[PDB]
Amino acid sequence: LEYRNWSKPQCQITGFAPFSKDNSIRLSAGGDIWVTREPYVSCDHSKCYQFALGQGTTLNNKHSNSTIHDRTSHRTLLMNELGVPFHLGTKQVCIAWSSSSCHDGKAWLHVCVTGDDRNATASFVYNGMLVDSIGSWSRNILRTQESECVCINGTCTVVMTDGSASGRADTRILFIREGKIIHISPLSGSAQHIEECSCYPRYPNVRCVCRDNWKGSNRPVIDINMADYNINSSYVCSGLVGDTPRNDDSSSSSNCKDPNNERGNPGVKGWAFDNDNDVWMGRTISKDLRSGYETFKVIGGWTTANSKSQVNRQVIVDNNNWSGYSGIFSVEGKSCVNRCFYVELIRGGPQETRVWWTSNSIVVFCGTSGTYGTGSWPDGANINFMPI
Amino acid sequence: LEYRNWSKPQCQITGFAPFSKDNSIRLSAGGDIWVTREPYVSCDHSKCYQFALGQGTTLNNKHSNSTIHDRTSHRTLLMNELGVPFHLGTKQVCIAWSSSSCHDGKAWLHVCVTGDDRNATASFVYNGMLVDSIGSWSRNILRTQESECVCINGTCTVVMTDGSASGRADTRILFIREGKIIHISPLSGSAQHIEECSCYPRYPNVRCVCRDNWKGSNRPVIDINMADYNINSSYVCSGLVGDTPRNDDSSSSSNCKDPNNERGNPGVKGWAFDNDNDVWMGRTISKDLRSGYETFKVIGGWTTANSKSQVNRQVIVDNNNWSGYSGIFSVEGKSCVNRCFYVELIRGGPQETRVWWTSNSIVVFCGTSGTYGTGSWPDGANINFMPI
Amino acid sequence: LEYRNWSKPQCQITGFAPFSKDNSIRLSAGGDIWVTREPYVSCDHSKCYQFALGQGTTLNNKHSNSTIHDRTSHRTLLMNELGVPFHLGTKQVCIAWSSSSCHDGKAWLHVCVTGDDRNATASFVYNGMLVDSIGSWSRNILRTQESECVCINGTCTVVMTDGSASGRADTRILFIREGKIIHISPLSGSAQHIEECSCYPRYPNVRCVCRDNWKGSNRPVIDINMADYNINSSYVCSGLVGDTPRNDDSSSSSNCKDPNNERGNPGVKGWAFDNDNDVWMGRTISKDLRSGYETFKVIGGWTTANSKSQVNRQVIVDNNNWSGYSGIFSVEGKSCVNRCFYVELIRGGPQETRVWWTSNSIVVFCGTSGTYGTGSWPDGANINFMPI
Amino acid sequence: LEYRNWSKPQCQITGFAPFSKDNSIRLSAGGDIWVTREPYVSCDHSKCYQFALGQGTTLNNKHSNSTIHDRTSHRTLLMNELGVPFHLGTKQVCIAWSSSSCHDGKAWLHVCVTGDDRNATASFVYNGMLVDSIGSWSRNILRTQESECVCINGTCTVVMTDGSASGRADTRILFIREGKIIHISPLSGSAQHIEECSCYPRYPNVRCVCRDNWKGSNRPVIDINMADYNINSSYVCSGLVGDTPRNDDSSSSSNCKDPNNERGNPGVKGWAFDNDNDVWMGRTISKDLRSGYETFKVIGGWTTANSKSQVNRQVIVDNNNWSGYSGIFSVEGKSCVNRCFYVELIRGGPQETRVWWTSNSIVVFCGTSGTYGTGSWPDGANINFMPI
Ligand SMILES: *[C@@H]1O[C@H](CO)[C@@H](O[C@@H]2O[C@H](CO)[C@@H](O[C@@H]3O[C@H](CO[C@H]4O[C@H](CO)[C@@H](O)[C@H](O)[C@@H]4O)[C@@H](O)[C@H](O[C@H]4O[C@H](CO)[C@@H](O)[C@H](O)[C@@H]4O[C@H]4O[C@H](CO)[C@@H](O)[C@H](O)[C@@H]4O)[C@@H]3O)[C@H](O)[C@H]2NC(C)=O)[C@H](O)[C@H]1NC(C)=O
Ligand SMILES: *[C@@H]1O[C@H](CO)[C@@H](O[C@@H]2O[C@H](CO)[C@@H](O[C@@H]3O[C@H](CO[C@H]4O[C@H](CO)[C@@H](O)[C@H](O)[C@@H]4O)[C@@H](O)[C@H](O[C@H]4O[C@H](CO)[C@@H](O)[C@H](O)[C@@H]4O[C@H]4O[C@H](CO)[C@@H](O)[C@H](O)[C@@H]4O)[C@@H]3O)[C@H](O)[C@H]2NC(C)=O)[C@H](O)[C@H]1NC(C)=O
Ligand SMILES: *[C@@H]1O[C@H](CO)[C@@H](O[C@@H]2O[C@H](CO)[C@@H](O[C@@H]3O[C@H](CO[C@H]4O[C@H](CO)[C@@H](O)[C@H](O)[C@@H]4O)[C@@H](O)[C@H](O[C@H]4O[C@H](CO)[C@@H](O)[C@H](O)[C@@H]4O[C@H]4O[C@H](CO)[C@@H](O)[C@H](O)[C@@H]4O)[C@@H]3O)[C@H](O)[C@H]2NC(C)=O)[C@H](O)[C@H]1NC(C)=O
Ligand SMILES: *[C@@H]1O[C@H](CO)[C@@H](O[C@@H]2O[C@H](CO)[C@@H](O[C@@H]3O[C@H](CO[C@H]4O[C@H](CO)[C@@H](O)[C@H](O)[C@@H]4O)[C@@H](O)[C@H](O[C@H]4O[C@H](CO)[C@@H](O)[C@H](O)[C@@H]4O[C@H]4O[C@H](CO)[C@@H](O)[C@H](O)[C@@H]4O)[C@@H]3O)[C@H](O)[C@H]2NC(C)=O)[C@H](O)[C@H]1NC(C)=O
Ligand SMILES: *[C@@H]1O[C@H](CO)[C@@H](O[C@@H]2O[C@H](CO)[C@@H](O)[C@H](O)[C@H]2NC(C)=O)[C@H](O)[C@H]1NC(C)=O
Ligand SMILES: *[C@@H]1O[C@H](CO)[C@@H](O[C@@H]2O[C@H](CO)[C@@H](O)[C@H](O)[C@H]2NC(C)=O)[C@H](O)[C@H]1NC(C)=O
Ligand SMILES: *[C@@H]1O[C@H](CO)[C@@H](O[C@@H]2O[C@H](CO)[C@@H](O)[C@H](O)[C@H]2NC(C)=O)[C@H](O)[C@H]1NC(C)=O
Ligand SMILES: *[C@@H]1O[C@H](CO)[C@@H](O[C@@H]2O[C@H](CO)[C@@H](O)[C@H](O)[C@H]2NC(C)=O)[C@H](O)[C@H]1NC(C)=O
Ligand SMILES: *[C@@H]1O[C@H](CO)[C@@H](O)[C@H](O)[C@H]1NC(C)=O
Ligand SMILES: *[C@@H]1O[C@H](CO)[C@@H](O)[C@H](O)[C@H]1NC(C)=O
Ligand SMILES: *[C@@H]1O[C@H](CO)[C@@H](O)[C@H](O)[C@H]1NC(C)=O
Ligand SMILES: *[C@@H]1O[C@H](CO)[C@@H](O)[C@H](O)[C@H]1NC(C)=O
Ligand SMILES: [Ca+2]
Ligand SMILES: [Ca+2]
Ligand SMILES: [Ca+2]
Ligand SMILES: [Ca+2]
Repeated sequence: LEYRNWSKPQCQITGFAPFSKDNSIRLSAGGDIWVTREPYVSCDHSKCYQFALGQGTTLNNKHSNSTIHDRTSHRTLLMNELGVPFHLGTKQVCIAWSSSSCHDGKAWLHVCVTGDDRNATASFVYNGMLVDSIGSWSRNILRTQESECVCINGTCTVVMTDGSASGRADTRILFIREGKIIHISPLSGSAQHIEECSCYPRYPNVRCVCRDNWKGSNRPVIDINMADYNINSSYVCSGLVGDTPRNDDSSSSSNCKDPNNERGNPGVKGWAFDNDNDVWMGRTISKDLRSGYETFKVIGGWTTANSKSQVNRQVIVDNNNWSGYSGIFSVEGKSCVNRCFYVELIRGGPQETRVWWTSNSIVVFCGTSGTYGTGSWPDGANINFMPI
Repeated sequence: LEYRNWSKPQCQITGFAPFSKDNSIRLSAGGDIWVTREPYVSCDHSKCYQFALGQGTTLNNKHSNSTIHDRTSHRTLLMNELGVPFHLGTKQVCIAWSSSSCHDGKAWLHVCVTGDDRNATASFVYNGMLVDSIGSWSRNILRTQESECVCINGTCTVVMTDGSASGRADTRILFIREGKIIHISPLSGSAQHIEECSCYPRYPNVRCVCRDNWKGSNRPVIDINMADYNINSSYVCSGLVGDTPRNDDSSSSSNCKDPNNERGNPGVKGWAFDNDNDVWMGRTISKDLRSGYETFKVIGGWTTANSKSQVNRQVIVDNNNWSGYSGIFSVEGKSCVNRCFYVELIRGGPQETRVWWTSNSIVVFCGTSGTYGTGSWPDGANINFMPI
Repeated sequence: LEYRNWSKPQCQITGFAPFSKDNSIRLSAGGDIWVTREPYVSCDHSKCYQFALGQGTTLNNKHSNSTIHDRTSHRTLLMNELGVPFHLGTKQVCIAWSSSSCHDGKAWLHVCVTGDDRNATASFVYNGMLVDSIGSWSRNILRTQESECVCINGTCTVVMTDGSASGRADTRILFIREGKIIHISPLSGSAQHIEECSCYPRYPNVRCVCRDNWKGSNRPVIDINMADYNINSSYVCSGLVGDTPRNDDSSSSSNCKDPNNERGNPGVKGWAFDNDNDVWMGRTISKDLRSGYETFKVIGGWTTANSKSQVNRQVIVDNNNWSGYSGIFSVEGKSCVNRCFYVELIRGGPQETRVWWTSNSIVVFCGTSGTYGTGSWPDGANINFMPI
Repeated sequence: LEYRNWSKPQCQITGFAPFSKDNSIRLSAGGDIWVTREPYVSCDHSKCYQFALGQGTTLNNKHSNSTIHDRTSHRTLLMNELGVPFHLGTKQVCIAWSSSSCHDGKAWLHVCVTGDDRNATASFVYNGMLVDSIGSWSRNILRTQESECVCINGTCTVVMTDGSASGRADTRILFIREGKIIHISPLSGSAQHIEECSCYPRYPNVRCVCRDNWKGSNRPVIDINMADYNINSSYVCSGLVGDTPRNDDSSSSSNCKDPNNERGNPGVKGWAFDNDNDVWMGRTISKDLRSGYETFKVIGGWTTANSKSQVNRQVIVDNNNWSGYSGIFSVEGKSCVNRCFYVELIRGGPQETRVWWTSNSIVVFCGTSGTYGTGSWPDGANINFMPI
């Protein structure tokens, strides 16, 4: 077995093609299925897995009530092959109310954060063993990506934050080999607030697009130099911004450098990635709520501030249906590294109060250099058919 | 690992022997089992899998209602080892309301079609990665085999149609290596309408027997030359025709060349295969409805128009029980390539209106050169014992 | 991978030690568990599997009613790792209302009989492929061991019967290589009626102890010469006889040669094996009903007619609890071939009429050359706690 | 494959980090989950498994009643990957109302004890085969560790007791190679009563910390010399004692040598391990009941009698929540052997009489040389949401 280097060029993409869907909520009305949120996808070579933070209960179960307390000690990181819904045979890989996982080519790394808000612990589990742990540096919800980390030549990087969700916080970028923390770099550069980073390999380095929960409806970007541990940061240039909430398209802005001070707080986990001067990005359709999901390319959107010329739009979820978090993962093909993304389809609270629980299903799409059509792939459950 | 070539002669067959049965509907009355239709079987060397298009729900689940809308965004391709019913641990391999899968000797290819009727996407998933995609060329339900594709020396072929279900359409034959489309040949020859092809290796080439939904109750045949991408087509010679609906045996015909204009529309997915001048074929027992299932050999049925001398008949399902789609798969033994087939046993709508759902079980038989007796292997559920 | 030869001496045994128990019926009152009967155990090297004939339904399911019609087309052979109860993820390996399985060192052989009573088919499935089939030779319930077959150097032998259950029938011994029947020897010697053989390797040959359903409460024995296909047969010498029904111990007999004409019909599947002049054997405790289960050694019981001096008795199931079929399997250890046995614990019909179904759990014991104590390991379900 | 030697130094530990949690009881309110008690953890290299003694039933099942009869013939040893709750697909590895398991680097050893209290049998299952068995030597509940055994260079050791739970008994230490007992050493030294040992590798030997159920609330220690089979024994020096019941911290004692005669009977399974002159240990928070769980290091606690200076305390379960048994397991990392522990979280009888059953969930922590914070990780079920 060999370490992944991801040393191929990024695939050409013309858009995205449907890849996977788990139908979790529909199934939960006639089967024992885990209550989850904050899902993601990561792959051991070409074999892809779905992950989520469990609420320590199934859906048709009185313990499903009030999974709006985001951090309890019952929460565990679930891991199944992609497309296998979270049934009762699902492995709980670690104790976690925040996580990130990734495979280095030889084994799985899981970063799992649990415990008290003011004094949390992160456990680093590598090839099934507990190798390292760190306590909270700012005593205010030590927390991480909720999507895949990335490893290059045996070194894995993960972004973590500790401190305020609505003011300056303390973000650090960890470098980890075989589960062991070998270096920690504080955040540097012009990003002013970092949450829930969606990271990808850009060989020899890593790049992340995150969520600013303080002043920005434009998404921050982090560049992680794997050879010297140097961090820089800025904001995606596109004037079509990726966060929710945000201004409408005619009055949204980004200068590439600073938070835009437009509906800055709070936010939603999301992603984008560069292709030369252009950016491919997803976002909720609604500017206000986590409703709908669309992807498009912004011409000049990576290098020209305030660019708003989109092309290759695709609806992933129509705006009559609920979305949620979204994130990037990468898959190395024969000749190029592809980019894929998942969308969390949140059902139940706070937007659907008939039920008392909150859970999600997923839909997943991957980059394509071929052709495609149109559609919409929402959760599909009828809230009136659900146990409450 | 090496590519399959299937370069052995076809096995001698005297008829078929019982191979597999999943009892899906019986179990659905006391267990959480997927609602499915359009099943098939395909094997990774000798290890055989059952596939179907899920309806995004289990049977005992209010979401089971009205799975007569054949194409929704909840539909996913399920894949289990043959004989493992579609329980909640079943992997949803792709998003699909039409599919075909096959193993090239090194990995699995899935062809998955989803999205809007007028602008569908097909995704090509190979070894678990999205490698290619194509959009609809005629904007009218891009669709494929609902049974296994076939690969020879690393090149896989699949038949797809886009356009009218009851008039001339646009059928193309794709050639795919490691998930990538390398060539596309339009249909050519005298077949006038193609649906739901049942294809098999006939080394060095592939042969398919399909469904004509327009003018033919005789089944069209497609020959796919793997070395030069040349396509020819015609109709099975046998005067005992394989489609449903059809004329009764005394007044059914086929000239080997054209649709017979006997009860031409619609049809049912089915199969047949050649042995020298004779044809082995299945069909529903009823000429009108998808009831019963029988197999037999027609002497001269491959090369002599209107031949009606059958022999070696076997009842698979008696005519008091529901059948459905059927298809071919091939299995390479020590010395010869065998032919096998599955029958979809459809329960619920439209023929059984007590329930509101529609789902299926399967029975599976393989060619034998030994001896055998008689029986009937229907679904076996009692519709009055089912949740509605 | 290499063929099993089983070419080590039989282990010394002082009795048997507890090995496995599945608790199937207890679990069926709070879980979806298959209705089964006729279980057995066979091992791929040291990895052991449990097998049974399913009734095409779970227990808490209205289709569980009247599983006293022993042969229907819903019956399939289930196969799980030993100790894994028959949950909804269980693989249905073939269509079968009678079976035998065995592993040749390279792959699994399953012999599966289904279809009409008067014209049944047996399918021979090897490494997951249908390799051969035979039809009924006497048109009266072609049927087989319901326990493991045995393979030596790539040749597997299985005993089958076709004809009367209460008069002379036609028993044949099949020799099968890679799923293909290569020879068939009619039964020969003094056994007069053969059912449900429990067979084991006695290198270079195989030996079986069966059930006589016609005139014998003594068990018949079959010796199968693997080098020349020669069959001989006789009866276990022990005057403590192994069938049920039988005379009480003071008035039971066997002359080693003929059926004893004591309560000859019907019978129960069982086992015994030789150790020099002595026999180790199990049997129901009750002489009349399938209640209780005991093992013991009979001194001179292999070679001296009417020997009744037992020693090393063990209760497996006390006589207040239901038993059922029992059978032998063998496991090769470091230095010797061990003998093990399972007992079917039948619950529900005809002895427990509160429920309408009939199903079983299992208990399993293996030979030991160490020491042991006492106990009783019955099914343990409370019939009043079961769905009906 | 090679035998484990565990020949690396013990890892530095600063405390423990969260590792695993199964949420068994919460899930049992909305899913079919095994009723268990006496869980433990053991790992095949870095791949960790959870084990427990099943009660032959799921929780939502009328058979769940009165699982306070600790030893019945329905009890089996369950084995799943760590973090996979005991769902209906769980394998029952042996028949057991007391057990110990361990992996020698090549295969799994299970020590399983079942049968009558006065004449029990222990079965020794290695690589899936029954290799040996021993009967009861004192005819009074032959019994063992309820946590992992330990193997060095192919020889596995396990501690067993037979005789009184409240007076002198007969404890022996078995040495087993490939499932075969090769030596048995009686207990020797100053420990006066041994139950439920928690053992770990201390290369080239093994060390155990057990439960004294007779006169001691200090925990006995056993040292097992693997080269010469020599046994010595004593008591953990710490004046902060590990058993429950016990005196409060101001009046608890231990002289390193004898039972302390402080609330000597009964006890709870627990663990401790040495680091030079200091001891790391867990215990219930309550001195009286199996409530809460804490870990800490006692300075001089290994070598100085009555030392009470603790440091590095961690709450694992707060004192408002139920605990239970706890035990040690060891995991070899790149450079050192780590120590981990599990806590059984018992719900239902006798402390929670609303329900009629008794079952448990688990939480699991591993040693760390990094940093960490605080929290509490109790079972988390609401007893009023459970079926009774
Ligand atoms: C079957 O399926 C295919 C594949 O999904 C689908 O084709 C895709 O259609 C969409 C929608 O038309 C295309 O995406 C749009 O692209 C245009 C720009 O492309 C054109 O113009 C530039 C010149 O600048 C050329 O280079 C280029 O080659 C094209 O001529 C964007 O302008 C679109 O964005 C606007 O419209 C969206 C709604 O469609 C809005 O959501 C978005 O916010 C934008 O609107 C805003 O800007 C407008 C001014 O531009 C303004 O008028 C609005 O009010 C608002 O302020 C969008 O990105 C996509 O590229 C097609 N993909 C491919 C590969 O061809 C087919 O349409 C479909 N078939 C059928 C029958 O429907
Ligand atoms: C135990 O199980 C075995 C194996 O399943 C079973 O044997 C099989 O029996 C069937 C039924 O008889 C056989 O299949 C039939 O074969 C005949 C042709 O074979 C004869 O004639 C030709 C001469 O041309 C010889 O070469 C040959 O050797 C035979 O002598 C077909 O004619 C049959 O088809 C007709 O009958 C079917 C009903 O059985 C109809 O469904 C079908 O539509 C055909 O009827 C039509 O054609 C007739 C004119 O031919 C006309 O009269 C009718 O009205 C109608 O228009 C069928 O293919 C099969 O080959 C046997 N298989 C083997 C391997 O031997 C046993 O019968 C069974 N045992 C018992 C006791 O039942
Ligand atoms: C803890 O657990 C152990 C292991 O399970 C257990 O030891 C086992 O006990 C049983 C029961 O005693 C033993 O099995 C019996 O063996 C005797 C023969 O052995 C003795 O005699 C011969 C001389 O011929 C010596 O060679 C030998 O070494 C012994 O001295 C059998 O006679 C027994 O069978 C009769 O009794 C059974 C009931 O126990 C009946 O079911 C059976 O039908 C037999 O009864 C019939 O025959 C009798 C005449 O023999 C007649 O009187 C009756 O009415 C009837 O017609 C049985 O096979 C076994 O060997 C022991 N195993 C070992 C390894 O030692 C301990 O007993 C147990 N501890 C406690 C406290 O109970
Ligand atoms: C975020 O999370 C971290 C990591 O969990 C946590 O830090 C940990 O705090 C605990 C609690 O303070 C520490 O454990 C205690 O250690 C002291 C000893 O350490 C001091 O003293 C010695 C000098 O001997 C120095 O070597 C050392 O460096 C320290 O200065 C123990 O005394 C503690 O035990 C007592 O208190 C416990 C309650 O906390 C009682 O349960 C226990 O029974 C002991 O009390 C008894 O003894 C007392 C006499 O000593 C007596 O007064 C009492 O009445 C009673 O009889 C305990 O072991 C631990 O080491 C810290 N860990 C690390 C790695 O730093 C943070 O506190 C947390 N953050 C926040 C904001 O809370
Ligand atoms: C679950 O959670 C909430 C909080 O406990 C419950 O909502 C309360 O229900 C009670 C009793 O019906 C009311 O008196 C309160 O006014 C409700 N509180 C709130 C904040 O709305 C809810 O009832 C529970 N749901 C279920 C299904 O058990
Ligand atoms: C499933 O779907 C169909 C369509 O929604 C429902 O059938 C209707 O039921 C209503 C209310 O009982 C009737 O008034 C309509 O006449 C029915 N429509 C048709 C087209 O027959 C059906 O009721 C739903 N079934 C279940 C079990 O919910
Ligand atoms: C299942 O099987 C048997 C046969 O159908 C049923 O027994 C009959 O029940 C009916 C209606 O209650 C009675 O009138 C008959 O006298 C019964 N027949 C016999 C042969 O006893 C039984 O009721 C069915 N059981 C269930 C639970 O559905
Ligand atoms: C579970 O087991 C116990 C013992 O059988 C049962 O407790 C008894 O219940 C009966 C009937 O309600 C009472 O009259 C007795 O006084 C109870 N006995 C004791 C010792 O308390 C209990 O009822 C059974 N529980 C269930 C749910 O069936
Ligand atoms: C990968 O890391 C190794 C080990 O430190 C180093 O020697 C090697 O140069 C690296 N490979 C690349 C492609 O940078
Ligand atoms: C299989 O394809 C390879 C690679 O292109 C080719 O060189 C070879 O000739 C082919 N084999 C056969 C049997 O046609
Ligand atoms: C096993 O069978 C082979 C192949 O036919 C034969 O040559 C060989 O002698 C046999 N081995 C034994 C031990 O009989
Ligand atoms: C392990 O056991 C082997 C086989 O008996 C022995 O020869 C060898 O010396 C042992 N290794 C160690 C490290 O003691
Ligand atoms: Ca924001
Ligand atoms: Ca037609
Ligand atoms: Ca008999
Ligand atoms: Ca004590």
